[PDB]
Amino acid sequence: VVGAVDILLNHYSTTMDVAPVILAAHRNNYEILTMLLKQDVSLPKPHAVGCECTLCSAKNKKDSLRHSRFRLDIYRCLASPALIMLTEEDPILRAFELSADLKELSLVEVEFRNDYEELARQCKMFAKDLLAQARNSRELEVILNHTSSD
Amino acid sequence: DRIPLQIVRAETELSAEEKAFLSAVEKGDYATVKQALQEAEIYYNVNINCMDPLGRSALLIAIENENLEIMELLLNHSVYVGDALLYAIRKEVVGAVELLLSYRQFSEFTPDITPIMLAAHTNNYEIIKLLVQKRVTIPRPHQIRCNCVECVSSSEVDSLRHSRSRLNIYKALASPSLIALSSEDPILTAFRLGWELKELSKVENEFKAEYEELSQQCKLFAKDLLDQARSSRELEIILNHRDDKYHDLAKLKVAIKYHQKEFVAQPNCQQLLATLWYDGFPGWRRKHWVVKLLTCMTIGFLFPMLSIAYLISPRSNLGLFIKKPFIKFICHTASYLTFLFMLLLASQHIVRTDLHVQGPPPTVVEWMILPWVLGFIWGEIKEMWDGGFTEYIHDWWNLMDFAMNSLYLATISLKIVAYVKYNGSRPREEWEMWHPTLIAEALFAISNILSSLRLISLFTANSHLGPLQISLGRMLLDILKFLFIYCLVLLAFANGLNQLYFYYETRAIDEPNNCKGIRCEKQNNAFSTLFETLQSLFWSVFGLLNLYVTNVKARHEFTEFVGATMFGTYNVISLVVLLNMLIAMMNNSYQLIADHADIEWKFARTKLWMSYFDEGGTLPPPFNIRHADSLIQNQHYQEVIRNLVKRYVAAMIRNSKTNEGLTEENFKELKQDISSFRYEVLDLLG
Amino acid sequence: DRIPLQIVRAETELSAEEKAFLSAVEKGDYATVKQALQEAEIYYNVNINCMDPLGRSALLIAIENENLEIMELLLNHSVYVGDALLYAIRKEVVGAVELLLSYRQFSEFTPDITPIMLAAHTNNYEIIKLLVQKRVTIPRPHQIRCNCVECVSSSEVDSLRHSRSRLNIYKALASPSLIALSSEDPILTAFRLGWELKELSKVENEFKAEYEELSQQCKLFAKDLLDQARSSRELEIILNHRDDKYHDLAKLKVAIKYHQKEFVAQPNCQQLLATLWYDGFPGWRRKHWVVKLLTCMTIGFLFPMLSIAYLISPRSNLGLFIKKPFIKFICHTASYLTFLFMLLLASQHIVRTDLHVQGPPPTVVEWMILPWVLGFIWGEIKEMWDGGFTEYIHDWWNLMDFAMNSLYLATISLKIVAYVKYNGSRPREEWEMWHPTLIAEALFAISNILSSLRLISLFTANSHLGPLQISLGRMLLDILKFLFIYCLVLLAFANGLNQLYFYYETRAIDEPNNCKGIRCEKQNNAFSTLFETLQSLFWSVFGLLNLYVTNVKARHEFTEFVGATMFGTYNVISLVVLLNMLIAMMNNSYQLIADHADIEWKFARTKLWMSYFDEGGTLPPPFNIRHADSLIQNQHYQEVIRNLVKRYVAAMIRNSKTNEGLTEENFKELKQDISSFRYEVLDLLG
Ligand SMILES: CC(C)CCC[C@@H](C)[C@H]1CC[C@H]2[C@@H]3CC=C4C[C@@H](OC(=O)CCC(=O)O)CC[C@]4(C)[C@H]3CC[C@]12C
Ligand SMILES: CC(C)CCC[C@@H](C)[C@H]1CC[C@H]2[C@@H]3CC=C4C[C@@H](OC(=O)CCC(=O)O)CC[C@]4(C)[C@H]3CC[C@]12C
Ligand SMILES: [Ca+2]
Ligand SMILES: [Ca+2]
Repeated sequence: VVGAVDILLNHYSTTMDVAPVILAAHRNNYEILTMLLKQDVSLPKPHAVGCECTLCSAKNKKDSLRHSRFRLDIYRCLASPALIMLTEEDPILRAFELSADLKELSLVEVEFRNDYEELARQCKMFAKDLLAQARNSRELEVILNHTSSD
Repeated sequence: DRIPLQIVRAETELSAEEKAFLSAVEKGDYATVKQALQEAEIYYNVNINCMDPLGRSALLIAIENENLEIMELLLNHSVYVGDALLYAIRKEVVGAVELLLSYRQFSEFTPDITPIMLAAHTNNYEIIKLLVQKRVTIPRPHQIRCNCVECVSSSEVDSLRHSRSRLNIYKALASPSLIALSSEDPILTAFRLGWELKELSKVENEFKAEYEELSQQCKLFAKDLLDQARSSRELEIILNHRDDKYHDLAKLKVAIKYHQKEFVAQPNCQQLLATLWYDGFPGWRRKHWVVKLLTCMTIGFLFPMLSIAYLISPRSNLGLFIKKPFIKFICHTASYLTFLFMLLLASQHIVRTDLHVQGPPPTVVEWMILPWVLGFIWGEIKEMWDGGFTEYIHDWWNLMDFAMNSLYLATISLKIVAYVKYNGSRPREEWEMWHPTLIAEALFAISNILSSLRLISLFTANSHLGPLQISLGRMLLDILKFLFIYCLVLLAFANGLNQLYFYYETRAIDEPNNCKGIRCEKQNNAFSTLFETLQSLFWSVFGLLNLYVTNVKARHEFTEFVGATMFGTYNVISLVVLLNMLIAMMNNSYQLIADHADIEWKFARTKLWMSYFDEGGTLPPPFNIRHADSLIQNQHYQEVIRNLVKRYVAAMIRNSKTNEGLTEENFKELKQDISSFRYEVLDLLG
Repeated sequence: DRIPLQIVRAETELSAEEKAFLSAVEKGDYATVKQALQEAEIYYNVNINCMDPLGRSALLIAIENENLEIMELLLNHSVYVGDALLYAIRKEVVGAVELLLSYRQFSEFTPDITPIMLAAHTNNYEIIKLLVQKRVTIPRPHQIRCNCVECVSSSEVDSLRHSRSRLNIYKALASPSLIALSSEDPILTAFRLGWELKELSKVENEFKAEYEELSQQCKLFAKDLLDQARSSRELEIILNHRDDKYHDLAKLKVAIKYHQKEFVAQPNCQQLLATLWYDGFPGWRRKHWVVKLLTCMTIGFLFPMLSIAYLISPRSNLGLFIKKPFIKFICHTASYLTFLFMLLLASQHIVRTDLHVQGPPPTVVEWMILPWVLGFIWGEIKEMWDGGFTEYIHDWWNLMDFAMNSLYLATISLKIVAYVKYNGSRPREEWEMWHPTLIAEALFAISNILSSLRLISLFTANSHLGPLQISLGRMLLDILKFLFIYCLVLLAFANGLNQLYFYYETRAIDEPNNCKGIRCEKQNNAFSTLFETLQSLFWSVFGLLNLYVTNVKARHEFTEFVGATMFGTYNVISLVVLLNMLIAMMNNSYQLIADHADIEWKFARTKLWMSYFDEGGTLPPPFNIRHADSLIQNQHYQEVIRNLVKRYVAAMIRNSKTNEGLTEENFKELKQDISSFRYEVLDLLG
C-alpha cells in the first residue's frame, strides 16, 4: 500500500523483528524498503547447513521445516534486486557472489532446489540488467575493469 | 441471383415499451425502470416478465449487470424468479443472498443442476458456505456398475441425461471448496474420490476426459493442502494419521495406494522421508562424494557381519545398526551383488568340470549359489504372504523375480534328475538333444541374464539413473503396441515366403557341411520352413541375412524374383517404415514423460525407501535361518486440517485476485457502475 | 551472527510539504496543487521542481496521469520542463501539443535521442506528423564500412555511443509511420532499408538481433501496404512501377532482388502472376486434373512442332503459342526429358558399338545428344550475358549447370583427342589406366548423374513436391554444418590408424588375387595408406568394411588391439553419437522450416515463373538455330500509394485498439480521473 505502510510506521512469521523487511524485500519494493531500512535492521545470517550445535541441531530437531523455510526466506530477501541496490556498495559483485551461494544451496537442499535456483537466476539477471544500463564506453570500462581487492 | 434471408424459426417480438423497459435495466436507470413498473401495474401495458432476443429477462439482465438496487425493485414487484438463483450463483455475486432472502422455459442450465451443485462447480467457497448453511444435499452417485438398482436401469431411458447428471454430481463432489467445507478428512476424501473418478474414466469411455480432469483436480487439492503445512509437527500429524498403528506414516501409505504421486513427492514430505532413510548418516548426502562411496563400500563389505550380529543379538549396537533403512539397502544390495559375482565365477569356470560327466556333482560355486537362491525364494514367499497376492501380483518386477527364481528351481531339479539317472558318462556328442544336463545349463544361463538385469530396479535410488529408468518403463508400453504390428507384418511375409520356397527345400546332408539353416557358414534353406522363415526375417532386421538365400538351386528365375521382391518389400516396410515410425512415437512419448519425470521417480523412490523402512528385513543369504489415544490423535489432525484449509482457501482467493486478467464482463460491470451512477446523480441534480 | 543492512545509495528526502504537493498531483486535486503553487511563490517553502525518489517530478507525474489541466497549471508557473517533451512522446500522449505550444544527468533518455527519433521509435503517426510539420532532420547514418570519414574513424572517442547512436537513427528511419509520411516510394524505401539493416546485422555482430528485428519490420510494412490493395488496377500500378520499360513487373523484380519474400508471396501478387503464367489456358485452374494432364501431354509431345513454327514465323499462330510462358515451361521440360532419354539409350545396344576400338567414332546417339549439349551451354552463356555474372553466380543451380556442361564438354574433347592418336583397337584390358577413352566414359557418366538430378529443380512447380523440395534443401544446410564436425573426427582417426598400420603395408603382389585394398574380395591393406584409411573409415560408416582389416599379418597382439580400439571408438563416435545427434538436430530444423515453407516455396516458384515470363525463350535443341509518360506513371503510383498508406494507418490503429490489454497504467489514469472529478464535485457541492 505504501501509504498504509507509512501510516502504520507513523504511529509464515518466520520471525518478527525483521519480518517486515524480509517481506518487503520479497515484495521487491524499493520505496517501502527505503522506509523500513531507515531504522537500522540486521537480518540474521543463515548458518550454513553444516552446523551441528544447538545453534542448528536443536532447531533441526524441533522443526526442520521451519528452519529450512526460514533460511529460504532470508535468502529470498537478500537476493532482492532492490535490497542489493540499496544496501550493497558494489551491487554487481554481490549478485555474482550470491548467485554462486544460492546455487550451492540448491545442491545441498535438494528438496528446495527449484526455489534456490530461481533466486540464483534472479541475481544473474539483475547484474545483466545493471550492465545493460551502461550508455558510454567509459562507463563500461569502469565497470568491467574494477576490482574489490586492494 | 440473390439469396433472400428471413428468420425461419421466428419468435415473439418485444413491444416498444417493453424494449424500453429492458433497455433501462441495461443502463441501470432505476427511475425509469421504477416508473415503468408502476405504470404497468396500472395500465397493464408491459409484461414485467418479458424477454430479450437472447432470452434474458429483466431480473437476469439485472443479475448480470449486478445491480442489486434494481434487482430488489424488480423482486418487490413480484417478477418471475425462476432459475434466477442459478444465474446469480454462476455470476458469483452476493445477489445470491438477496434472492435467497427474497424466497417466496429456456434455461442455460440443464434441469438437473441444483443450487448447491452449481456453486460447487463454481468453487466459490463463500457462496457454497452460504448455501450449505441452509440444509442442502447432493445425491450420492450409485457405485460404479450398480445395475442391481433398477434406478440405474433408467439408463435405458435418456441415457444422455443419466450420464450428464452423474458427471454433474461428481463435478460437484470434486470441488476443492466443497470437500474442504464438508468432508471430515479432506485429504482422504480427495484421495478416494480421485480414484473413483479414474475408474469411471475407464468405464465411461465417453466423458473420459472430463472424469480424468476432475480426478486431477482432486489430486492437486490434496497436495495443495499439504503445501500449506508450516511446521514439522503438522506435517507429522498429517502423514502419520490413521483413520481407524500411528508413527507408521499411515497417510503416506494410503497415498501410495491411491497413486497420489504429487502428494508423495511434495518437497516437505520427501524431506521427512529422507531423514528417516538416512538415519545414522547425518548429512550423508552432504558427505563429500568420495566420502559417501567410502562409507557405502565399507558397510557393504561388512554386510555378512552386520547381518550375523542382528541374527545373534538383535538388541546390540551392531544388531541395531542393520535396522536402519539405508544400512539395510546397502546390505541387501551388497548381498545381491555378491550373488551376481558368484555367478560370474562360473563364467570363468574357476571350478572347471569335465564336459563328459552326466549330471556331475554340483560344483563348489554352485553350492555357494544355492543358499542365495533359497533366500530369494523364501523372500518372495514372505512378500506374497505378507502383502497378499493382489499386491504381489501388482508389482511388475515381482514377475521378473518369479521368473528368475523359477528358472533357478528347474536348473536345480534337472541337475538333480541328471544325477540319479544318466549317472554314467558319455561323450557329450552322444547326449540326446534334450539331455537334462544340457537343458539345465541353458536354463541357468538364461537365469543369470535375468538376475543381473534385476539390478535395474536399484537405479531408482540414484538421482540420475532413476528418472531414466522410470521414463523407459513408460515408453516400453508403447513399444509393445508397435511390436504387435511388426509381428503381424512378419507373419504375413513369413507365410508368403514360406509358401513360395517350400517347394525347394533341401536335405541337411545335401547341404554343405551337413548344415541347414540361416546360421551356417553359407546360409541355406532360409525360407523352406515357417519356423526358419520367421527366424530369417527376424535376423534380416539386423542385416545378418545374406541375399543369396533368395535363389533356388534349380534356378527358376521368376520364382526367385518374386521371392526377392517379397523379401525386399519386407525390409522396406520393417526397416524403412515401421522402425522409423517407432522412433517418432518414442520421441513423442519421451517428450511427455519428461514433463512428469521427477514426480514419477520420487514416487518410485519413496516406495523403495518405504520397503526398507519396515522391520522385516535381513539379507537373502542369511534370510533363511484405548479409544483415548485415537481421540487425541484425531483431535490434533482436525486442528491441523482446519488451519491448512483456512490458509488454502485464502491462498486460492489471493491467487485469483492477483493472477487473473480482466475479462469483458468486468468492463460491462464498470460501464454499468458509471451508468447507474450517472442516472442517479442526474435525477438528484434534476 | 547478523548481517547489517544500511543504505549506501544515500538520497535526499522530500520535505513533508514538498511530498504533499507531489501527492496532490498524483490524485489530480487541481485546487490543492494550485494553492501550493501560489503559496510557494510568496512563501517559497516548496521547490515546484522537486522530484520523487523515482525521479518523477510534478510535470512528469502529470503527463503520465495525462492531466493536461494540471500540466497547464504547472507550466504556467515556472516549472522546469527539461526532457518533458520526450516523456510526453514516449507515453504517446498528444499533450505533446501543449508542450510544443508553450515554448516558454540521470536522464531516462540517452543524450542522442531527439524528439523526432523517439516519436519514430514509438511509431505514432499523429505525434510524428506534428513534429515533422516543423522542420526536423535526422542525421545521415554513414554507410556501412564508411571508415574513410575520420568522423567515424574517430569512434575511438566512444564506440558504444557511436554504435548505439547508429542504431537509434535506423530504429527511427525504419519506422513504418516515418516511412509512410516522409518517403516518396514507401515500398521501395522499405525494401532497400530492409537490406541495409540486414547487412548491418552482419557487420555489427553485437546488436545483430536488433538490426534483424528492424529489417523484418521493414519487410512487414511493405507487405501490409500491398495487402491494402482493393482492385487489380492498383496492384498493377504498384507492381509495374519503375523508378527510373514499364509493364514489366518491375517492382516485383526488385522485390525478388531484395529477397522480399513475403511481399512476393502475398495472395494478390501471386494471383496476378498466375494469370500471366497460365495465359492461353484460361480456366486451367478449373480444368479437371485428368483434362489438365491430357493438355500437358499433348503440348509436350508436339514440342518440336511448336519450337519450329516460332523459328520459322514467330507471328504464326503456332509461333504465338510457344511464346506463352506456361507453354515455354512445358516445352522446355519436354526437351530436357527427351535429352535424358537420349542419355539412357546411350547405355544400351541401341547402337551396339564395339568395345575395343580405342578412340571410337561418335555413335549416332552421341551425335544427337551433341546438339542439346550445345544448346544448354549456349543458354548458360546467354543467362550470364542477359543477367550478369552476379545473378548467374548467385543462382545455386547455375553451379550444377556449369558442372554438367563442363563435363559434357571435357567428354567431347577427350573423345576427339582419342579419335586422333588412337586408330587401333587393342583389348580393353590392355588399355592403360588413363586411356583417354576410359576417362571420357567416366566424365560422361558423372554428368549423366548431374543431368538427371537437375530435374529436382522442376519440383518447385508442383504444389506438393515444391514445398518438400524447399524444406529439404534448407535441411541440407544443417547437414553440411554437421559434416564439418564429423570431418575432423574422421581426420583424427584416419591419421591415427594410418600412423599405426603404415609399417605393415604389403605389395599388391603379395595379396591374394593380386588385389590390394578395401574394394577386394579379401579386404586388405585398408589402413596401410592414408587415402585408403580415409576411404576405409568412410565405408565403415556403412558397414561395408570387414573387421578383419584391423589384424596385422605378423599378428602383433598389442598393435592389433590398439587398432581395433581406435576403429571401434571411431564407429561409436560417428555411428552412435554424431549420427544420432544429427537426427535430433534435423528433427528440430524441420519443425521450424515447415512453418515458412510456403513463403519460401512461393518465392521460389515465382522466380521460376518469372524466368519464363521473359521474352528470350526457345528449347535447347533448337536453341542454336518520355518524361510525359514517366510523370503520368509516377502520378498514378503516388495516388495509389496515398490510398494504401491511408488504409494501412487506419488498419494498424484498429488492430492496436482491438488487440491490446488494459495495462496497469491505464487503470491508474481512470482512477485519477475519478479522483479529480470527485474533488471537483466535492468542492462545488461543498
Ligand atoms: C557399469 C558396469 C560395470 C555394471 C556395474 C554393475 C553394478 C556394479 C552397478 C550397476 C548399477 C549400480 C547401482 C545403481 C544405483 C545405486 C544407488 C546408489 O545410491 C545413490 O546413488 C544415492 C544415495 C542413496 O542410494 O541413497 C547406491 C549404489 C547403487 C545401488 C549402485 C551400485 C552399483 C551398481 C549395482
Ligand atoms: C518417379 C520416377 C519414375 C522418376 C520420374 C522422372 C520424371 C518423369 C518426373 C520426375 C519429376 C517430374 C516433374 C515434377 C514437377 C512437375 C510439375 C508439374 O506441374 C504441376 O504439378 C502443377 C501444374 C504446373 O506445373 O503449373 C508438371 C510436371 C512436372 C514437370 C513433372 C514431370 C515428370 C517428372 C520430370
Ligand atoms: Ca520381489
Ligand atoms: Ca541456368
